Amino acid sequence: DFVLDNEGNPLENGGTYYILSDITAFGGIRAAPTGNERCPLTVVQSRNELDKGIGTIISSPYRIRFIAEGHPLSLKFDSFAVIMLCVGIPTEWSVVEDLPEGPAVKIGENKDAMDGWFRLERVNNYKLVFCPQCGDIGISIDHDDGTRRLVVSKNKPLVVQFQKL
Repeated sequence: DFVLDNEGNPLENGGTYYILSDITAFGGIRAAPTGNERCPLTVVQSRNELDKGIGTIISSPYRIRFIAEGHPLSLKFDSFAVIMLCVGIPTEWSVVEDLPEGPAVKIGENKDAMDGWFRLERVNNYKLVFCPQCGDIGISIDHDDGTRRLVVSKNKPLVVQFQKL
């Protein structure tokens, strides 16, 4: 069926949505710098329930108007604040292979980036899944920095909702 936002309307191919958390405790998805990263290249889930995160442009290569489950997808952050040094980086979501935390979701320029598509499946909650050329996108917490990183994990998938911008 069609993926629906929290107002009961079908997701529009190319529209901008906030990816909110099922849990009333967490906020939306956004970017942050982790490790040796100077630019916010790591896709993370906000710890602040009042934080909606960055608007995400959701599109499918298919010539359809409304996004449906199983449709191959591309996720791209809308514009957000970055230091001058990071101006111009790609904001498309990518899954990067070789990494301690497992394949991780990152933005910016990546060589070790896997080829594939994201897909949505009903769980109005859904879970993100990645299919290389499919793993549930879940959360991996770094207890030192408290950061909640988006990684593909056979563990409990991250359950989300969409709010049209």
